Amino acid sequence: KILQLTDDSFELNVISASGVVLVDFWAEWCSPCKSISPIIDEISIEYADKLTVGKLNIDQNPVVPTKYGIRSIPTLLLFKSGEVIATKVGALSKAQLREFLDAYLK
Repeated sequence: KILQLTDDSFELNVISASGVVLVDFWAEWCSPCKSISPIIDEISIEYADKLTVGKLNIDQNPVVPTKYGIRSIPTLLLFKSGEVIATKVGALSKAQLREFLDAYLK
């Protein structure tokens, strides 16, 4: 239930979207990125009715990370409509991700 984003598809699927979208900026060489990957998937199924989860590999797609000034990974950007409403940099537990989303959805 995860949306694999690219530089070419990002504006179509995140900016132009009216709903809420969680974007996970990640890379294979980043071990914290891999550590939260099963958590992101669980959240995608868990919060499926509430938002859309998407991942963007910054090695393959550097332009969107550059445009938003992403310094480290993993960085989680919470979009509502086309704008960013909240940010979380660094690895996090499932409990912390739950609390983060609930704060802006529930």
